[PDB]
Parts: sequence; structure tokens; C-alpha cells
Amino acid sequence: SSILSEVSTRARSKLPSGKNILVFGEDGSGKTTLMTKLQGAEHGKKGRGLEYLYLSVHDEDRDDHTRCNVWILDGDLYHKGLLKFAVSAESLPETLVIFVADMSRPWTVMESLQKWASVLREHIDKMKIPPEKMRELERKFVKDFQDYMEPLGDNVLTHNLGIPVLVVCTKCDAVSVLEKEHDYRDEHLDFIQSHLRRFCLQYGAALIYTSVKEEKNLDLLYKYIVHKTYGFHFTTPALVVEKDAVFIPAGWDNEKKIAILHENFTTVKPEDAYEDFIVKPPVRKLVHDKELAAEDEQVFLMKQQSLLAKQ
Amino acid sequence: IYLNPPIEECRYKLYQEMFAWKMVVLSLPRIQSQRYQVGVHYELTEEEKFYRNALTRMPDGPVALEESYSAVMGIVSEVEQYVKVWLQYQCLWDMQA
Repeated sequence: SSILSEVSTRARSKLPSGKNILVFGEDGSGKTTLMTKLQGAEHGKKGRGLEYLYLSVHDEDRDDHTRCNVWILDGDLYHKGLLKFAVSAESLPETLVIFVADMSRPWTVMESLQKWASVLREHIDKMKIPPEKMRELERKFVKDFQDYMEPLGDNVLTHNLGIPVLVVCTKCDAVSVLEKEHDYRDEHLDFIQSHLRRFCLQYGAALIYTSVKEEKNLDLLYKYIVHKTYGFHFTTPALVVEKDAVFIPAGWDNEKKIAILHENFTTVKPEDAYEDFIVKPPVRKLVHDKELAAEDEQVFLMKQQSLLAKQ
Repeated sequence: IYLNPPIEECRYKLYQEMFAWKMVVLSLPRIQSQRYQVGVHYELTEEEKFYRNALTRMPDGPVALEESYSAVMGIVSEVEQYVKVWLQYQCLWDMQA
């Protein structure tokens, strides 16, 4: 009618809301702890399937309160049909994704990366986005990547969804634990850093090292996510000086910035397969005792018949 | 017009309720032979000790979860629309006639 025009046109100052930041990942990776700690609580409760976290974001410069939708999702592939509930076309333009890389198990990081490589894009194509909007958001994300200031290439954003993509790696406190207990070489750390940088470059993703135990980069994570989902001011430079905690801004990564990382390690060429370079963690648990099946009456009786016949 | 609980609470509390309704039957410890079979000398893993594999054993498949979440966001969306209707009254203090 005529109301919904007159009253709607009377719009005042506000801050954009209804932003949908999504997190999936391998189960048991401390993801729940990560996003609850970012929310402020020490830890909520875990569970199965999709879970709701509302991220209360306050801009002290403007003195307003906004809540963003953190929907953590369980790592079970069986629970993959419910992702339709998580992401919709209306919410699509304001979607941002974060990886939960439990560095306590680096072995399972890269194949989980390709697990998302399957799952996220099968979800995005199965929802039938019109090509025009997909293309326009893709080029918008491309240009936003290109205007970094604190690029172009053959593989830069060679395949992506045109939405802000984040990746973080947790359990940073345990990298020393596996450094000593597994004799995990620092060259292995350099190789995995190069490989993650390559993946984030080909997808326009940004990685930050973090550890709730060390309370590391959590403020940086909050600053970056709010700056990305809303457009807030950002001033933290590219923290890449130390390998303990590395922050790669979206657009900071360059192919020569990965070649310089390649240069430091010379044990095995980075072109090798991911799982070949890293040592597989052997299975500890022993196989259950074999079945002590009893010979049934029929074959035992015929065997005894044969025995008596031989007599 | 302020929501003393944010609209996100309408879904968060309901998710807590459904998680409780899931744990009441899921948090059951798993029957095991470890009582005397000490040969598996290792702290019982949470996924097996607490019997957290029931969801994969749906007789009707995951459709139950899909139905549940569909109902949840349907209720949340309709109530959010109803509240948004109330927010349309905000003009009563900031207009120019």
C-alpha cells in the first residue's frame, strides 16, 4: 500500500546488519572454543550439526551495538544437507567463511582444505545463483583484493566464490609440542606455510595464526573480521616477521612472497605432494582380537567320518 | 524500539533447547567390554565413550534434522517479520509531516 512507502522512506542513520559469517571444519578441532572465546565466553557447549552463535559487535567510535551470525558447523559429511539452511541467496552477499586448522594435527589440514573445496562449491552451485550476480560479486571481490594497501597473476583467485574468505589455524601453542615430540622440522613448518599461502592466494583468503591457550591474535582476529564484514578502519600491518604468529592480509600475499619462503628451506622441493613431505601419524590402537569361531557340527562330523574311513 | 533480548536470542535459546533434547538421549555412555578388557590401555575417547554416533543412525535419514531446522528458521523468520512490523512504528518519533 502507501504506508510501506512513506514510512520506509523515513530512514535514519544505522549500521548494516544481517551478516552471515560461516564456519565449518573438522570436528574436534576446538572450533567451538575458538568462536566462543572470540565471542567473549570462555567456551559454550559443543554438539552435532549446525550451531548458532551471535557475535555482538560494538563500534566504540560510533557507540552502537550490532550482532553478527556465527554459525559453526559440524565436520560430519553425513550432516552436509543442512548447509542449505546456513546459506541463502539473500544472505549470500554478506557471507564470510573461516577455516579451523587444528595445527595439533597438520596431517589432516590440507585434505580438509580440499574437503571444503568440494563441499562449499557444490553447495554454492546447487543453489542456482544467477550468473550475473555471481559474476558481479566475483569481480567486486577481485577488485577489493586488488586494491590492498598497508594484484595480478596466473593463479591468483583462479577459482573462488567472490566472497570474503578467511582461514585461521588454531593450537599454535602445540606447534612446539610437536616440534619436540615429533622432531617436526622447521623446514616442514616453512613448507606448510608456503602451501597454505598458495591456497589462500588462489582463493583470495587471509590466514592468521592463533592459540586460545596463548590468547594469540584474538584481538587481531576480531579487528580483521569486523573490518571485513562491516568496513571498519584497519591499521594492523602484515604480521609475517615471525613464524610463531603470521598474519597475511587479503592482498598482501604475492607469488614472490611465497618464493622467498621457498628459498629458506631446501630439504625437499615444495612441488612434492603434501602428504609425502609431512610424516603420517601412525595409528596407536591395536586391532581387536580375531574371532575364535568354533567348528560347527556338520564339517566336524564329516571330517571325523573321513578320519574313521582312513582307519 | 529496543529488543531487550536480541532477535538472535529467539534462535539461540531454541537451539539450546533442541541441543538439550538431543543430549538427553545422546549423552548416554556407550556399552563397552572395557570393564575387564583392560588390554585397550588408553583413555576412552569422547566420541566412543559417550556414544556420539547416533545421529548417523537415523532410520529416516538426516531428514529429521532437515525438518527440525526448517521448522526452527520458519518460526524465527515469521516472528522476526512480526517484530519488524513493530519496528515500522519507529517513524512515530522521527517524521516530518
